[PDB]
Amino acid sequence: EVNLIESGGDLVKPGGSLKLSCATSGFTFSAYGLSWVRQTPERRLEWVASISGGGSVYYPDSVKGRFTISRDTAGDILFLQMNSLRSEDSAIYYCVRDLYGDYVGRYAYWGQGTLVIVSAAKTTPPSVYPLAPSMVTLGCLVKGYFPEPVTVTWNSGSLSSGVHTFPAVLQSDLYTLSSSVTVPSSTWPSETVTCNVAHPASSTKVDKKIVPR
Amino acid sequence: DIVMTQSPATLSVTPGDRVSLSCRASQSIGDYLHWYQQKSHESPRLLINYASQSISGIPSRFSGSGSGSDFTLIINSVEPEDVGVYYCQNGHSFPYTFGGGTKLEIRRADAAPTVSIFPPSSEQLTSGGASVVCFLNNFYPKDINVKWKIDGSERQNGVLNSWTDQDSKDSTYSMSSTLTLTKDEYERHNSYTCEATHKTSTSPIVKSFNRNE
Amino acid sequence: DIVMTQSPSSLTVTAGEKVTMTCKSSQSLFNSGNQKNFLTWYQQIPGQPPKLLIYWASTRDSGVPDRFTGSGSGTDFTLTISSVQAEDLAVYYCQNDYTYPLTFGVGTKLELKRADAAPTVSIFPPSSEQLTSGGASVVCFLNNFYPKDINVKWKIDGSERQDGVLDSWTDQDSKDSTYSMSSTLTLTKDEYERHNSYTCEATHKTSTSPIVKSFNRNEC
Amino acid sequence: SQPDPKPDELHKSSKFTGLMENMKVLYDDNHVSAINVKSIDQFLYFDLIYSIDNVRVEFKNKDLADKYKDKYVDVFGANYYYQCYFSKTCMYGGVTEHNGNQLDKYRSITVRVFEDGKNLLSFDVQTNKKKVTAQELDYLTRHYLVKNKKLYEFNNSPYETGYIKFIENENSFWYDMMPAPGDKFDQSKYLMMYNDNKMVDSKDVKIEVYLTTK
Amino acid sequence: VQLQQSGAELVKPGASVKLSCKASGYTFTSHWMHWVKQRPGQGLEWIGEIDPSDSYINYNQIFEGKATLTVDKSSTTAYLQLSSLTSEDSAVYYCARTAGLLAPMDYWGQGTSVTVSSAKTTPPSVYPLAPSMVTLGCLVKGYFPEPVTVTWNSGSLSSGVHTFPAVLQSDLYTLSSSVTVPSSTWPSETVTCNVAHPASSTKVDKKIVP
Repeated sequence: EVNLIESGGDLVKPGGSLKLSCATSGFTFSAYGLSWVRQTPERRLEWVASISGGGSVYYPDSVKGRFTISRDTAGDILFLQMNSLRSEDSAIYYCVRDLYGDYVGRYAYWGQGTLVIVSAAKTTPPSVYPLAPSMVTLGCLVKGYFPEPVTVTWNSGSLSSGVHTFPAVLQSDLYTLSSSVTVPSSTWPSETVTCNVAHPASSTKVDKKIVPR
Repeated sequence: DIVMTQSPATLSVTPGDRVSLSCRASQSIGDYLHWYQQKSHESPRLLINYASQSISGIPSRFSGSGSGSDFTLIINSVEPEDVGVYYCQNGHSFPYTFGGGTKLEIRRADAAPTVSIFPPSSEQLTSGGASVVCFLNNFYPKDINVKWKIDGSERQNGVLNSWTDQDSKDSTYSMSSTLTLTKDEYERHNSYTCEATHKTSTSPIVKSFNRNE
Repeated sequence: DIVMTQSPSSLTVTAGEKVTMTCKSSQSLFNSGNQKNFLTWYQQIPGQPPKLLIYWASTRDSGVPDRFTGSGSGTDFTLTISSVQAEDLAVYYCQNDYTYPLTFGVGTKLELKRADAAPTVSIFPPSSEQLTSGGASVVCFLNNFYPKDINVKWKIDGSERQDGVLDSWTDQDSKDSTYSMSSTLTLTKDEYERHNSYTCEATHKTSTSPIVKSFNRNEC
Repeated sequence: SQPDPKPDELHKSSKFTGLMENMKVLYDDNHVSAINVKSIDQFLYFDLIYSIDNVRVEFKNKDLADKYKDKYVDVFGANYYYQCYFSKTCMYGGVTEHNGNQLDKYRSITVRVFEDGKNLLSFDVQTNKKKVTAQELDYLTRHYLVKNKKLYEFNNSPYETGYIKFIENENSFWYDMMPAPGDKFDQSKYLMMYNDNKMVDSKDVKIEVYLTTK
Repeated sequence: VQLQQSGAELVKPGASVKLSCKASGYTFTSHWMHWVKQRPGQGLEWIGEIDPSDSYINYNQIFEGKATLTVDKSSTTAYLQLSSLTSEDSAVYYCARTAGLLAPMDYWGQGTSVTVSSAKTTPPSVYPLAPSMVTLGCLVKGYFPEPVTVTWNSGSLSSGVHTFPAVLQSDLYTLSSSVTVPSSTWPSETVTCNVAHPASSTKVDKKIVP
């Protein structure tokens, strides 16, 4: 099957450089229009760069001279090298492939993408706080981190019914999100409920038991 | 460049209805116009290529027409699983451009939120901040108004709010609202009230806690 | 889809002169392997189906008279009628007969021209059977005249009356090329029963005098 | 489904030193096209002979040959005269059953043509068959490209590689459009690719053409 | 070759209607059957096509969520089924046959007229109009839906006759018909306008008294 697995997303400083990758499989690599498209935080899609089956490269005026798309034909890896990055370059970057063959403007297969953040702000791990008071709602508050993302689970997914994780929101250069879970009230606190917060940008994993007041 | 303009910005449809989204281009592009759907937390997906040519595996309730500068995506018998954002793309000539998206929203039965309020954890109090957190879960419609009251006097500095996108299974909305104070501020008041005004009652849903417990 | 542009959409000419219709296709109807231009000309008489005239741009259908002829190829096409006639009043339609979807042009209206003839006016009181039920229609016909441009007036007790009046023109006559009209002034039985003189005055281009037909309600 | 062309595997026109007119002609005005005919003879196990004047149609196998003998068929494709044998003209495949396969008007299939990944142009080809051979469609396609986009010229071709991809519903297959390397094109060898007699359904076929430049 | 159709069919808005087209002369499975639509006074639009022998159908995409074509091999009838109607589907629908293959539509049906409305079917009021030539008249008032056939002595004499287009008023149409005869005929001779309303199975023989 047609796989597209982007990697290389990161936080970078204004003016810095990043290399994105796309390990492809399940199709003849050299035979396809392969492109990067990005999604801005305002939810605009913008075409970023294309490479034809035959090696011809194309760019929008706004990235030329700074961005380079290329292929490792031995290993099926599609790359996007990005130099001299600006705040405006912050986005989810998607790897994409044509439907049938050598045509670089029809995005029929998309990768899950890879977050790129261009900012001078400093990586900060999150403080994770329990929110305790026939179903009960417990929560945790993940406060003061940068950059995105954090991922939040409850009892390692054992709970997944009735979770709500809200978009983080930025304030004075740090992010905060909240997460809520509902459990049958005849189980808690006798049965433990932990929120597992992860923030790879700062190698953090933390397991916060939600303990009653 | 060729500017794509989508209309309207938002649609609000009843399940079962036949619905229509429009895309006008600034120059003619023949039928080199493709349509994409993006759902919450997902990559975009190709729905239609060449204005009207359909794509193996797409439900046949999606179809498109038009040519030149005016194009139309038709969704026949809309399903609740269709919420998300829909994009058109110029695949005719460089730079390839995307329209700014049209958000599709589903209509359903009204539903009052379930409101919980949480005091700051002890662990937070120790650092020197205090967050009071309120969750308004699973409601419809999304018009919703949230007042914070501290000892009867509504406050609205230090209030950050966050909405989830419409749910793809139950078409409800959820929001959290977080009151951030200093620990001094917090500790100089007793009563904290989370007051939610929603279409479903004539009377606000109120949840508070008193600090003397 | 292939777009047939047809023009002009209306054509008045005297019975005897040649007439030129054009059909312009957006894509080409020419094929090579077996090479005919796949365009068909249709003739529609009002209230009846389209009747085949020409296929493959130039071939005449069996029966169809030789006065009709079709020329040109590719994207430009001509329907020529050598000396038009009274049987020829119709909308003429060209059709893409090449590729799905088959498409038609808007059509060209062929309206005959003719010397001026004044109308024969017949006014009619409401029937006794209609009065019985409670309604009352005064009908004026204006028959076999030319041209289309005609203003009819209704006087009631000599006094001008505009409200309540419905016209209807026919199509031009297939045989003698005249037109014909009718006017219908509707009132209630009451309203009719309270005036006595009803006049229908036709005014034209040929007559500096109006053509007048009256009746009295209690006449016999 | 045929998988896509590997790198290099596509033939290159700059590695052809013979005369591009040897290929251009296979897609020029002249071609074979006969309607409602039946086979009168058979040279070898895998062929059928028609009088249309003599055309020997060769299939890839016996079953095909046996299948359409004693059947009234339509015959369309690219033929050749050189190193052709009846012991007059030769071709591969291109046969379809006449009865029950006819449309009273033409279907249009849109061909999409790309160059170095960009959209070069689109045009339509026409066919009055419910089921039509890929050979026919290829030839209608290349023909247009020869008249209008200089795909093949007398001496050389401005394109470097080119293939033609056919997709129906969800299966697909492709032909390389350039002569194999060397200083001499062989028409009979090239045309053999059409001897499987591959058929597509006209209402459903999509065709895309992919050309690179040097 | 004849293409047997019906004059008209009244249909409620939202309902689903099935039109028919019986043929004679040629053997059904030798030719294709086309349908075309035409709105009042408007141009012509092609719906689709069917091949009786295998039921191979070609539609105009425009009508694919609206039109279905089928056939009956036992009684050689060509059907078009429209469904889920609106005002805009109101029009005449023709069946027609093809002359063979790459050949034009030669023979055509008379056309079924299709009216989309919720209004009640009503029969006509028919009133006589009486005053070297004497013009006479027939007033046909207050009917629904289109169309009406008006005849003179039940189809005798049809020159010097005129039948004016109907006009709508408040959900009913109204028309008139005139006949001029030499004044040597009327009244020594018996003049009668007959009016048929297929919609409600009506037929009135209204004589024209002095």
